[PDB]
Amino acid sequence: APVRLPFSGFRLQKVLRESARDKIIFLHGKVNEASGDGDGEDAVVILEKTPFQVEQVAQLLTGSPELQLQFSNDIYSTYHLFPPRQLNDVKTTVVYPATEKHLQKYLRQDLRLIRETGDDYRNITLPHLESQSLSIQWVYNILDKKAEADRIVFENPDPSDGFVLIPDLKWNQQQLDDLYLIAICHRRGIRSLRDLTPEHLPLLRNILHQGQEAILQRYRMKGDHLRVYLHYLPSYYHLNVHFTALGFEAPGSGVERAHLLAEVIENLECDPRHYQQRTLTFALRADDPLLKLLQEAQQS
Amino acid sequence: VRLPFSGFRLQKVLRESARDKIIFLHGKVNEASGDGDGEDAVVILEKTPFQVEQVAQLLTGSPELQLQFSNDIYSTYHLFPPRQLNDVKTTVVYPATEKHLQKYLRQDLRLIRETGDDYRNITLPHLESQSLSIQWVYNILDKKAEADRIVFENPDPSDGFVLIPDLKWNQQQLDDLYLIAICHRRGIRSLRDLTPEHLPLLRNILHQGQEAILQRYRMKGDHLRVYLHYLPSYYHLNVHFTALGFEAPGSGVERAHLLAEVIENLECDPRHYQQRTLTFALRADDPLLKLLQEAQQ
Ligand SMILES: C[n+]1cn([C@@H]2O[C@H](COP(=O)(O)OP(=O)(O)OP(=O)(O)OC[C@H]3O[C@@H](n4cnc5c(=O)[nH]c(N)nc54)[C@H](O)[C@@H]3O)[C@@H](O)[C@H]2O)c2nc(N)[nH]c(=O)c21
Ligand SMILES: C[n+]1cn([C@@H]2O[C@H](COP(=O)(O)OP(=O)(O)OP(=O)(O)OC[C@H]3O[C@@H](n4cnc5c(=O)[nH]c(N)nc54)[C@H](O)[C@@H]3O)[C@@H](O)[C@H]2O)c2nc(N)[nH]c(=O)c21
Ligand SMILES: [Y+3]
Ligand SMILES: [Y+3]
Ligand SMILES: [Y+3]
Repeated sequence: APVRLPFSGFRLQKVLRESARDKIIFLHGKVNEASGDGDGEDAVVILEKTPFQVEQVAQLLTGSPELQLQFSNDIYSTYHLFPPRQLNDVKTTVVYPATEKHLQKYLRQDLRLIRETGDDYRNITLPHLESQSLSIQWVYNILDKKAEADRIVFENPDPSDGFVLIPDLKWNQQQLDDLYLIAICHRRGIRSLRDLTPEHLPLLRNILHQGQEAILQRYRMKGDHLRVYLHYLPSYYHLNVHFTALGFEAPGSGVERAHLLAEVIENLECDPRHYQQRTLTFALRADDPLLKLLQEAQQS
Repeated sequence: VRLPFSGFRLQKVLRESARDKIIFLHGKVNEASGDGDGEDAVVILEKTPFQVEQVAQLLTGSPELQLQFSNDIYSTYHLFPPRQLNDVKTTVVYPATEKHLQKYLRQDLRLIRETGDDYRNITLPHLESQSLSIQWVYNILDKKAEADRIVFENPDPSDGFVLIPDLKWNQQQLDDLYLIAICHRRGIRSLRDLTPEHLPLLRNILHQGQEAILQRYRMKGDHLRVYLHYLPSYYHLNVHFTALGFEAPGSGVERAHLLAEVIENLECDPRHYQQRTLTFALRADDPLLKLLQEAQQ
C-alpha cells in the first residue's frame, strides 16, 4: 500500500547539491509550517534516478515506445523515450528532521585535502569530534533490533567480535549491479579507523570473511566481485564497513576517503599502532573550521 | 516518433554503469519482420538529470510513494513520477557494424590480491613476455612528440620528469584538470619497482609538480589528488594529478595509490612494495587473471 512523506508540505529552500553524472539532486525544504509556531522544520529530500533493469528495457524496445526524435543522421539517432511506470522508479531518501550538520554535509562541496598526522588527530581532530559527527541512533536501532530487523542479511551476535550486515540506505535493492551493504560492529565505542588496534583483528576478520560469505550465499556474488572498505573520515563515528559491487563505481570509493578492509587488517598485522601513528589523508569542505584548525597546527 | 526498426531481441549487454545510470545494448532487430533475418542494432539508454522546478512542484503535491524502509530520522522510498520527469535519452545505432559492437563492449572486472611472491613468480614473468608499447613515453621524454604541450620539466635523468596534460583533458576548464608526470629514468615499471633510492625522484614529482600547477593554473596543491595506478596501463612510472573535485575514472581505492603515502611507506618500510600484497582489478578476459587465480588455488 502507498505511503506519504513523513511531513506535510515541502517548500524548497535550497538545492544543496545536484549532479548530472549520477542524476541525483539533494533538496533542503521547510516542512510542517502550518503547525505550532509556524516556522516549520527542516527536511532533506534526495532523489536519484535508478539503474536500468535490462530485461524490462529489452521488453520495452520490442514494442512501440512513446518517443520524440531529437537527432537523426544516417545510422545514428537520439530520442527522448517516455517509459511505462515500472521503468520510472526514482529512489527517494528523506532525512527529517534534518539538523544543521546534515545541511552542511550535503551542501555544494568546495573541498580541500588535508594530511592528518597522528598528533593532529590526538590534539586537534579528536577534541573537535562532536562537530564532525552525526547521531548514530540509527546504528543502535539496528543493533538493538528496533529498526531494519527484517532486513538483516547476516548477523554474528558476538558482543565483541560480532556485527550486523544489512542493505545500505543508498541501495534500492532492485538489482545486483549497484549491490551495496553496510556492516556495523556490535561493539560500541570504535569511532573510526583511528581506534583500531590488534585487539580488533578478530572483529575485522569476521566482518570481511563472514560478510563476503553471507553475500555469496544470499546474492551468489563472489568475493572477487566486491570492493570492501571503510571511510576516513566517516560521517557516523561507529565503525562501519561498506561492501560494494566492484562493477559499480560507488560514490565515496575514491582513494582520498576509502580504505580496503583486507589492507587495514594486514596493516594491523604488520604494524600494531599503524592507525594511531601514521598520517591519514582526507578531504574537508573549504569553510570547515576543522580544516582551519588543522592547517593552523601545520605551521604554528 | 518510431524506432528505425521493429522488434528487439537482446543479445548482449555491451556495457553498463549503475553509477551513471546508462546501459549499452546489442540487439537483433527485424527478426519477426521482412525475412526472419535479424539485423544488428546498438541502443544506449541513459537516465536524465532532475530539473529543480519539476521536483519542487512534485514534492509540494505530496506524491506517489512505496516505502523501502525507515530508521529514526531516515527513510527511503520508490517514487513513480509523472511523465515529465521520466525522460530517457535513447541513442540508436542501426544497422550496427561489428566495429560498433567492439567500440562499446566492456569486460566485467575481478579483484585479485597479488602477494609479493605472486608478483615475482607470476606477474613479472608475464609482463616480460609482452606489454603495451611505451614508445609514446620515450618520444615525449626526448621531445620528438608533444614538446609544444609540456607544462613543466625537470631534466635530471635520474630524479627528473616531464609534466604534460593527459590526452583526455580538453584543457578548457580547471574542473576536470588532469595532468601526468613521466619520470626520465628508464625501467621503473610501476609501484612494484619502488625503493628508498627512488625517494628523491618521487618527492620531486610531488613537490615540483604541484609548484608547476600552481604557477601555471593558479591551483593550489590542496586542490590536487596525486597518485599512481596499480596496475598501470603503461609500464613506465607515471603519476596522475587531478582536480580533487573531479571524481576521475581510475581514482578508486582498487586502483589509486596516493604519492605522498607511497613516499611515507618507503620512509617507514623500505621494502614495502616488494613484500606487501597489493589489490587491483583485472578484466575477466585478461590472461594474467587466470594465471594469478591458478597460482592462488
Ligand atoms: C542513516 N544511515 C546511513 N546508512 C549508510 O551507512 C553508511 C555510513 O557511512 P559513513 O559514516 O562511512 O559515511 P557516509 O558519509 O555516510 O557515506 P555515504 O553517505 O555513503 O557517502 C559517500 C557519498 O555518497 C554520496 N551520496 C549520499 N547518498 C547518495 C545516494 O543516495 N546516491 C548517490 N549516487 N550518492 C549518494 C555522498 O554525497 C558521499 O559523497 C553509508 O553507506 C549510508 O548510506 C544507513 N544504512 C542503513 N541500512 N540504515 C540507515 O538508517 C543508514
Ligand atoms: C598513449 N597515451 C596514454 N596517455 C595517458 O597516460 C596515462 C597512462 O596511465 P596508466 O599507465 O596508469 O594507465 P591508464 O590510466 O589505464 O591509461 P589509459 O590510456 O586509459 O589506458 C587504457 C586504455 O586501454 C583501453 N581499455 C580500457 N579498458 C578496456 C577494456 O575493458 N577493453 C578494451 N578492449 N580496452 C580497454 C582504453 O580505451 C584506454 O585507451 C593515462 O592518463 C593516459 O590517458 C597519454 N598521455 C599523453 N600525454 N600522450 C599519450 O600519447 C598518451
Ligand atoms: Y521556534
Ligand atoms: Y517565527
Ligand atoms: Y530475469
